[PDB]
Amino acid sequence: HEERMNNYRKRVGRLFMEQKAAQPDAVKLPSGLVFQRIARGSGKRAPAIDDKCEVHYTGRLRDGTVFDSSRERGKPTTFRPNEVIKGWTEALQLMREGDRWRLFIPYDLAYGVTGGGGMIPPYSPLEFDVELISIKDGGKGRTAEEVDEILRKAEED
Ligand SMILES: O=C(NCc1cccnc1)[C@H](Cc1ccc(F)cc1)NC(=O)[C@@H]1CCCCN1S(=O)(=O)Cc1ccc(F)cc1
Repeated sequence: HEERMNNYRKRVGRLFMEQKAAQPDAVKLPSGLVFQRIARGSGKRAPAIDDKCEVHYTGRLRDGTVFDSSRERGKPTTFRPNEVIKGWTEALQLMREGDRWRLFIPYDLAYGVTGGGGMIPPYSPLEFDVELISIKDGGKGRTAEEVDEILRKAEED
């Protein structure tokens, strides 16, 4: 039965997202995306919705299983914010070159009710660590001023 598995997946996944939101340096955005800043980069602009980004990353289920990783391919993968899941679209448009964040994405901002491919079941929250290596022809989105105001409103809740 997938319905019994989904009821379980819904409860423990909620607990997982509740745990990381309680971690000390974790930031919680109104959408539900929770992240932790690992490294602070020297970039000045964030990528726009259609900018190409050079990214090193690793994705984990909340039980520890890694389902994908760009380091075993060795070189960085190219993505656009308008090509990825919602949690990745929101995070990328707030990160500058050199930043390293750990993302905790609830299922409704990831692959949702259907799931993602083979190794990501329905109602699954996702854990990513993400490094933004560079942005093609420079970021054309948020400046450092726009980003800090979004974090300032977040920590104000
Ligand atoms: O799915 C995507 N866009 C379409 C879409 C669907 C639904 C909602 N919104 C958008 C993109 C682009 C992509 C498409 C097809 C691929 F084969 C690979 C990438 N992906 C991602 O957003 C995340 C983000 C981090 C990099 C890539 N992954 S990922 O690691 O989870 C992929 C993965 C999933 C399960 C695995 F077992 C292994 C790998």
